[PDB]
Amino acid sequence: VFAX
Repeated sequence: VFAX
């Protein structure tokens, strides 16, 4: 995932 990308988170941020």
